Parts: sequence; structure tokens; C-alpha cells
Amino acid sequence: MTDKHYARVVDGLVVETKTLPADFNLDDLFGPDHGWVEAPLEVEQGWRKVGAKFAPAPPPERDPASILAGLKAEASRHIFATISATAQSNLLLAVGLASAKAPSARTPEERDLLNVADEGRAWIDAVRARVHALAEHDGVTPKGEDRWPAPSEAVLEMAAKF
Amino acid sequence: MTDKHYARVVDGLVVETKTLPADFNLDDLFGPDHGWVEAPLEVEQGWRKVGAKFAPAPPPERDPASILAGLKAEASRHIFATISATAQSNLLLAVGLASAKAPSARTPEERDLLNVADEGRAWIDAVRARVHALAEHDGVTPKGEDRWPAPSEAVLEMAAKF
Amino acid sequence: MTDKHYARVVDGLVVETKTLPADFNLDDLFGPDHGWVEAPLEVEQGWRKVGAKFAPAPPPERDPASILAGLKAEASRHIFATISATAQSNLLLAVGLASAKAPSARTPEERDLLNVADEGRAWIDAVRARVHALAEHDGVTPKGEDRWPAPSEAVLEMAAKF
Amino acid sequence: LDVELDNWLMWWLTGQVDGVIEGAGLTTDDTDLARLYKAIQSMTSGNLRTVVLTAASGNLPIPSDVSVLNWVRAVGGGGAGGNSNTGNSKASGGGGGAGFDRFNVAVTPGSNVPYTVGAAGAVNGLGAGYNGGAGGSTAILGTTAGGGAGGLGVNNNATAVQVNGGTTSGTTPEISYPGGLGTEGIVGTGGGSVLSQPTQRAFTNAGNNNPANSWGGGGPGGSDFGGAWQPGGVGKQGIIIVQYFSRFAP
Amino acid sequence: LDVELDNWLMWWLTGQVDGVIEGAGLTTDDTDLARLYKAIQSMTSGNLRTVVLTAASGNLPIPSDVSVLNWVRAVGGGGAGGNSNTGNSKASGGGGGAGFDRFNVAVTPGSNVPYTVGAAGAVNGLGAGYNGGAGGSTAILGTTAGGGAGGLGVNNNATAVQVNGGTTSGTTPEISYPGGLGTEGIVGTGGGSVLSQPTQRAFTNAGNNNPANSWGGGGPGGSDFGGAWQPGGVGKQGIIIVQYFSRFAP
Amino acid sequence: LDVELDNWLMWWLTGQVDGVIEGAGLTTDDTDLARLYKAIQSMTSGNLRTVVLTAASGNLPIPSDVSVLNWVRAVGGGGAGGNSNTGNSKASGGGGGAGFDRFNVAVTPGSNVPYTVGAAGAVNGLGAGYNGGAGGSTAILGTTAGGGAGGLGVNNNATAVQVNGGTTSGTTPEISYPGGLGTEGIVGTGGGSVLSQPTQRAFTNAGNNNPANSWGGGGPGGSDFGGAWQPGGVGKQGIIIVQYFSRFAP
Repeated sequence: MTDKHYARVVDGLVVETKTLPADFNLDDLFGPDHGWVEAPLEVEQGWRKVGAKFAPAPPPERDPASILAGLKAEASRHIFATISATAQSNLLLAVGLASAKAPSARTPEERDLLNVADEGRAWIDAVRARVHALAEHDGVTPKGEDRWPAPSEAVLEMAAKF
Repeated sequence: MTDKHYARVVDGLVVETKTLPADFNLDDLFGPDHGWVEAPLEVEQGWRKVGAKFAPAPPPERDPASILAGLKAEASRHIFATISATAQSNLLLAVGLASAKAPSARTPEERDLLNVADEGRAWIDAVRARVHALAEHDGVTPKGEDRWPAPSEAVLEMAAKF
Repeated sequence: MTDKHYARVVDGLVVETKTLPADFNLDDLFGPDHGWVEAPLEVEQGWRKVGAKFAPAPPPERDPASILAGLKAEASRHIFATISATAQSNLLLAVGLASAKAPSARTPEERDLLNVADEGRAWIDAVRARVHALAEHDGVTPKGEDRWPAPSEAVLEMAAKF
Repeated sequence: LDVELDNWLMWWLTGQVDGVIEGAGLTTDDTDLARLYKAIQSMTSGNLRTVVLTAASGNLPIPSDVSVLNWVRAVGGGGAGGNSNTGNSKASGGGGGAGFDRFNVAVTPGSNVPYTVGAAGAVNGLGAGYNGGAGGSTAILGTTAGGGAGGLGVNNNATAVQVNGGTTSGTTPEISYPGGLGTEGIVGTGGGSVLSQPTQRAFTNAGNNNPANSWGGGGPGGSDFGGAWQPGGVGKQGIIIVQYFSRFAP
Repeated sequence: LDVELDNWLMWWLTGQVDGVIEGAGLTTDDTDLARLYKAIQSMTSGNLRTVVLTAASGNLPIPSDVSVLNWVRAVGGGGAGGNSNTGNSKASGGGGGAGFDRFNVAVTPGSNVPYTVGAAGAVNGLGAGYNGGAGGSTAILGTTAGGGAGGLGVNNNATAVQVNGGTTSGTTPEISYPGGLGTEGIVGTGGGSVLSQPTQRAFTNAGNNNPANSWGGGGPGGSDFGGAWQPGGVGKQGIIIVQYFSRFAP
Repeated sequence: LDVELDNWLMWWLTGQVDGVIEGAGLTTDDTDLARLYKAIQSMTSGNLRTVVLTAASGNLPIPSDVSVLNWVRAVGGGGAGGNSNTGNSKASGGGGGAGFDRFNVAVTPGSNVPYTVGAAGAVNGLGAGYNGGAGGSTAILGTTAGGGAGGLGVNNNATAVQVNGGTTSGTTPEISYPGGLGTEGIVGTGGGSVLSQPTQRAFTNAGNNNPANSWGGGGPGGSDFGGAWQPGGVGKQGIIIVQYFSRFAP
């Protein structure tokens, strides 16, 4: 004999489904008040109960604010991952002390690192701009190596030194 | 018939109070050693026990060091809240590499951001000085918007751009 | 009557040892399969089982990469400990804005701060170099105050003022 | 005294005394003189048949001599935890199932009200950021221990919210153990139950997915560090434990 | 054999046999021939009256036929957690209450030694940084399960310290369950008890303040994030569970 | 009816009835007419001797009249937590011991199969970054609850991984509780057991070393903040709880 497919609807939402032989008594088993009702086999967990109808689960809400937050967070810790906090402080102090003296008197390595930091900021700004201008694309290919372009050899060199 | 108001004194400190009928036997109920003694109804939890006196709870100790620590910690994360760490890094790199070139050759936007950083430093220093000059006032009105004055339009502009 | 010293060997590794009277039946007490075998009293927990022999625990592996990682991490948070993140930001803003103007037009306190930052970066670089050149010594005396030399009075002055 | 009255009296006495002998299922030996203290050891200490039920739905066969179940303990199913995306925030572990236990519950000889134990909440690990399923409820004799709710899926830089544990409904058990509620997510540990304990999340980049220790426990929720995609441990189904005195086999 | 000796013997036998029948409260039927196997099913499986006591102080009425209480289980009250100020540090959750259980404890018929269950530790939520109250102790028959200590109030950028759970005093119980101690605060989870699970803090800006799940649990203490002022969950009072065999109603 | 047949019948009746009276150790009074409902309160409610075994190895003396043990509950030993060096990474707490309980287990009168309880895992605190010891297993009547595994030693800025809890082996118990597994270390809490609860780490600079609350619990592992060197709490040994009906003293 068939088996009834019951669902426990709470606040119009299905939270649990069971399959029991039809000869059972729901009141004698689940107590006086249970909230269990007969539902078609197609009904799954997490479904709307609109009147006498089991609507499927509504699609998740698309939030552009969430998209922007995720885009920024993905590119947020990336700056600290590519260049550590201690390396960031090292480069910042080095560039601050190098700028403290006249460009004429600057040692050749001082202009070399100044130029390297110039391309570094250019790369960082480009990465930030590309990440910001991605909500209209929702992080789809071109993505990844295109969202984060390969840094120049100067970037890896400055990561290596400090 | 009346009801006794017993209290369990531990190390001269009241940790628990009860109200039981006077016909009970404390030894026969709580065991051989209990620490329960009769106390007046005014006695509450957390009371000093000086002699055969139930002293009220002593007032909390006022620590100026705690005041300074709270003042600084309140103003500590505020700099990272108004300006994020990534925004801080952006501003620092921008100002440093802008200063790396001669002021004459600096672009007009470079001078604009240098000035904006000037008023930003002025605002930050003023906020810090005011927070230092608050232990004598213990964070009372003038407080809040007076402890943290409204930043200039340049501050919000640089927060928005980076 | 003597007591047997049993050990429960798992995958050639001793994880638990017991001392029980010899009259017991291991099968009738631990069930059908137990893994308990007779071992000499010298056997301790965490020992190899090679052949019919209880080899002692192998010595921990010495990893030079672990040594370098520990050396760097120990000196990593130290820069943020001696100088807080907000203090680091304060010093960086100060040096950046001071360098933004000509040295001739720089205020005497600006020049003093630039010098102080000079010895500060010198001390930081010396500390970093000494920490890096310690794996061959594995952080032994000379260590500590020798690994981390005493900063100059300028360092503490800038730490206090900002 | 009538000639037949004393005979009837002794017949009644012998009937009453030897009814107990097969009450515990023993022969009426005329030489033992004890019959295991009238088999009362086997009728109080012995014959204590304990039945553990784990099938999703079935009829408990109550023996003919049984009329009173004692210490019926049930635990609802547990809910799995939510998945974790490749961001930085943490998923919320699923809530543990509730439970109850009753004593001296009356049952007529014959078939029993069909027990139904709650299946464990399956992991919704088919994708990132999806909340896990919620475990089923355990119902018997008009008393239900509801299964703990499932976890919550997590997106980037926004930790999920805690989920309610199980409850108890129907005829009120004289002792009821509400299930441990699943946590908001930074701790992330799945809720415990009567027979389980709060299990914690495991930091791994392979999704080892340590499940709840025992019955009624909730999954410890997914986690994400270094681009990991741990979906979160699965819950455990609930069981029903009953005890009764009967000379028949369980 | 004397003419009166056998009569006295059969009278003694017939007065012995039936005393069990009304011993468990049954009619002395002379036709059933079983009579619940001499009321044995009734006064071994049935008649297991279970009493749950939650009143702060009262006299347990022991029925006349009752002489031995078995499985007296008690749990002390739980303590609330400390409040959290508008800073960044975390409050310490209150410690859960202890518990114990005893078997075959002897009680004279009549009135009982008054049970007193420990009231739950009320939240000291009148302000920020105040330590919550400590739950009361549960005492019966000379054995006390002390209530868990309350949480600790927390100031800015300085997390509180853990607090002790309950203990057991008086006559030594066969099995004593020391209460789960409250935590220092970063985890912040409240202590658990025999019947309770360790509850965790709920991160919210409205002060939802999820309390301890069941009896004897400890509050999970307050927390601060984004200017929140969560005071911390309240504890749960303790209960006393007793069981005994009696033909009378519980 | 034969002249000797009825005499034999009444002799059998009078030898059957009294055997219960000294069955539970009572005098055959001929005036009381009740005799504790024929020793029935003493044989069901009374005489419920409970024995707690904590010795590492010994022979349980089973009284002559005992034939069936009921509710034998055992818990394995707990594992200690790992040590923490003077760095920043946390230590992994040791896993709690497992446990089991059985009912209506048969034991021949005389001596018992020797119980062996599991000793608590000693702290390997003799050096930094050392994994703690693992608690011993608890074995009785062919069923073993294995002790929880120990913690893990931790170097700088590398938190350890979680460790397994106890298990159950031998003849399958009717109900078994696997022990709480020790955690990876950021939470660091030691695992709980049947009779214990998951204890948390204590943040201190003196190595206060809060151990597990009760039997079977696992140490909460060491920690290091501000140069602290807390080695980690010690585990708690397991115990065996048995119950049986006997007129003799336990």
C-alpha cells in the first residue's frame, strides 16, 4: 500500500519531510498539534507554502552592494598577501627616507627603488580600478589573471628585497 | 510564621542568598559544613563581611590608568574606522611618491592632495590632543562630537577617492 | 606474582601502556581483537615498533625552514609591538609631509624628526639583519638584547611623542 | 472448615505462587525450593530487555506480557552545518537535535505506535554559501523531539547567524533536553544533544568535514582559510532507547 | 501435625500471599489466578513514580509505603554572564551549576527534608561592565550541588577572567558532576551542567541574549561589536528529580 | 487426596514462600504478616548496591547471590593537552575519552573479570611544544572504551591540528558515546566525555592549567600570549559504575 509524504510546514516554510505508511495516525504519533500536512513527492525541504500550494524555494536575492563588498574584500587582503605588512612598512620607510633628500644627491639605488615604487603604485591603482569596474561583469572571465594582472619584475624584486 | 533570610558567606563575601522557613534544619539539609548564616533582609549578593557586620559592597576602584587606556583604545581603532587600512596604504604611497618629485614639477592634483593630507594630519593631531586632554574630564560632555570634531570636506574627499 | 607490562601498538606506534597481573586473560577483557602485546618495562608511550623490537621515539626533525620562519616571525610582530600601527601611521605621515617641502624651508623639528627616522630605520635594518643572520646560531646567546639591540633615545622619544 | 474449602484454598495458593514461575519463564521444579528466589532476580534484574531503534519508520513489537514501558529515551536528528565560500568569513554550524525521556509510560500488549527517528541533515555541499539541511524529528507515543535546524550558508566577509536547536512537543515528557543551538559561526561549533557533544570545526584545506560525534549532534559548519572550501560536517541521526521487563526475547 | 497447627500455617500463608496484592494496590481476586503475577509487574515496572521539583523551597510529601528513594538526581542553578561595555573587549560567561545523583537513599515515611532548588542567576544588566549574579545552590538530604558563579563585568580592551563552576558538598554522592566553569571571554561560552549544554554567545547589536538551553546552564556573557551592548544571557535554575515505588499517586 | 500428598504440598508452599524472606536478608517473622511485602521493596528498591571503581586494575568481588549486573557504565581516560612555546600559535587540546553503558550483563557468582580504568594523560610539560600524553583505556567484561588521544606540541605561528577522541571496541555495548575529539587549537578546548564537559583553555601568564572538569575529560591544551608558557591542562581518569541487587554489603 502507498506511503504518504508528509511535510512539517512552519510559517509557510517546509523544514522537514517524512515518508510514512498511510495507516499511521499522525495525532497519535506526533501528539495533539504537529503541523504535519500531506505534500506531493516533488516537495523538498525549504519550500514556500502559499495557500494550498507548495511553491518552490524563491531564488536568492541579488544584492549589488554585496557584489561590491565581495569584490573589494577579494582585492582587500590581496595587497597584504602579495606584500606583507612588514614588507609594506619596510618599503614605506625606505621611500620616505629616500624622498627626504634631494633627488640630485640620491644614490642610484634610491632612484631605482623610487622608480620601482612608481610602477608598483601604478600596478596597484590599475588592479583597484579593474576590481571596482567588475560589478557590471560579476567577476566572470576575463577574471583572475585579468582581474589581477601579473605584476612586473620590479614588483617581485621589491618583494624579494624586503 | 516568619522566614529566615540566610546567606552563604565565603571568605567574608556573600555569594548566594536564600529565604527559608525557620523550622528547617540547615545542618540536616546542607550537610555538616555549609557556611550559611542568618542575615537581615537588606543584605544582597556580593557583600563584605566585617566582623558581625554585613558591610555593603565597596565601590569599584577608580584607576586613572584605566581611564587613559580606555580613552586611547576608544580613539585607537577610530583612525582605522574613518580611514581603512587599504585606504591608509593608498594615501601613504600617494603622498610619499608625490613628495618624491620636486614641488615645482608636481601636478596640480599632487599639490591638492598634499594640502588635503596637511589638513588631515592637522585634524588627526587635534583629535589625538583632545583625547589626551580628557582624563581630567572623564569623557563627559563636551564629548563625542567634541572629543571627535567633524573632519573637513577634504577628509571626506580623500576618504572617498581612495 | 609478577605483573606483565602490556602496550597497545597501533601502526607500529605505542599509544598506551598498562601494567596488569599475569593471571588475566587479555582476550576475555579487551574483546576479540585488542592489539595489546607484551612489552619490556622500559617501553614508554610513543615508541616505534620495528620488527620484534620496541625502538625508542625518533628525535624530532630539525627543519632549517622552520628555524628561519620562527626567527622572522619572532622579529615580525616586534616592529608592531615597539611601535604601534597608529604610531607607525603617525610617523609615516610626519615624514611624508616633512619631505614634501624643501629642506631649506623645513622646520628645525622637521629636520630633527627626519634624523630620528634615519637612525630608526638604521636600527630596524640592523635588527632585521641580525635576526636573519641567526639560523647558523639557532638563537643562542648572544641572543635577545643581542638579537634585538637597545634602540637609541631618539627611538623612545618618537615612540612617546607619537 | 469445609472439606472442599481448604482444598480450594490450597489450590488457589499453589496457583498464585506458581504463576510467577512461568511469569519469568521457569519450570516449576519441586526440588529447588528457591526457584531463583521465585525468579524475582530474573523478573526485576533479569528480563530487562533494552531495544535501540534507528530505522526511519517501523512498528515496535511489544511482547504480550509487557504492559508498561519504563525509561523511553529519544533524541531527534541533528542538522548539518552551512558551506563556506572562498572568501574570509565563517559558516554557522548546524543546530543539534533535542531529546526527551519518559518513565512508566503505558503501552497495550500487541503492536506499538510506530516510532519514527529523524534522519541526519544531509550536507548541502553542492555549492558554496548554501545552508545545510535540517535533521528530522523523532516521534514516539505522542512525544516528539524536533530535529535541530540546519546551518546557514555564508558569503564573503559576513559571518552567518546562529540557528535554533531542537525542541520538544506533544505530551510533555517529565524530563526534556533542548538541543544545543548552532552557533553564529566564528566559533562555528555544531550544537550538542543528549548523547552527543558540541563538535568544533576543523581547519583544513581538503574539506575533511569532521561530523558530529554521536547521535543528535549537529554539524560543525563549513570553514574557509587560504582559499579552502570546507562544506561543513554532516549531522547524526537520532535514536530511540526503550526498556521493558519481559521473559520473551527482545 | 496438630489440628490447629496446620490451620494456623495455612492462615499465615494466605495472609502472606495477599499482602502483596494490596501492597501494590490490587483487588484480591480469586478467579484471575495471576493477579499481575502477584502485583510484580505493577510494583517493579509500574508504580515508578517520578517527581520533578522546581520550587525554590518546599517539603516533598513522601508516601507512607515509601521507605527508600532511588536515583535522586539534583542540579544546582546556573550563573548569568557579565555585561559588555561599548568598547572592544569581551565579557566572561557565567559558570554552569554543578550536580549530583544518588541511589538507594533511605527516607522515613512521612514528610521529607525540604528540597531547595537554586534560582537562576539574574542578569546584572543595569549597566555596562557589571558582573552577573551567581546561581543558587540546590540542596536535598544533606547533599548540595552549588550553583555556578556568575560572569565578570568587562571594561574596554581588557577581556575578563574565567569563573569557577559549581561544586558538591555534604554527604558524598556516588556520582558528582562538577559544573562547567565559565570561560575567560574570547570564546565567552557559558558553562554547562548535567542536563545542559555549553551555550555560546550570540553576536548581535540588539542584545538578543540567548540564555542557557536547559537547567543548570550558565549564561554566555555579553559581547561588543559595532557599538553593541549585549548584556549576556541569563542562567537557568536547577531541578531535583526523584524516583520511588509506591501504589499512591505521585 | 493422599494423606502425605497434601502435607508435601504445604511443606513445598511454606519452603517456597520464606525463601524470598531470607532471599533479601530478612527474618521469617510469623506475626508481621507483611515482611516488607515479602522482601519485595528490599529486592527491588533496596539492595541496589552501586559500586564505583577507580583503581587502575583490580578484581571486582561479585557476591554469591548476584547473577546479573545491570547498567554497567564505563568511561575511558582523558588525554592531556599539548604544550605551547613562547610564540603566538595556540596548542591543540587533548581529546576526551569515550564511554559506553550496558544493561542486563550476565556475571557468574564469585570473582569478576578484572576491571581496568584508564589513567589520565599526564602533561608532557617538561618542555615547550610537546604533545601531551594520551589517556588510558577502560576495559571490563570484554568491552573497552579507549582513552582519548593526547594534544599536539606547537611551535611558533603554526597552530596544531585536531586529535581524535576515544572509541569503543569489543562486544558491542547497547549504547556507546564516542569521546569528544580535541580541537585544532584556536578554540583549543579539550574534548568532553560521558561524565564530563568540553573544558576551555585559560588565558594566563603563570600556567594555571585548568584541568578537565570530571572523569573522561580532556585537557584544554596550552596557550601563549605575552610570552606565556601555559603547558596545558591535565586529563581526568575514567571510572566504572556498576549496579546490582544483593542483600550483601557492596
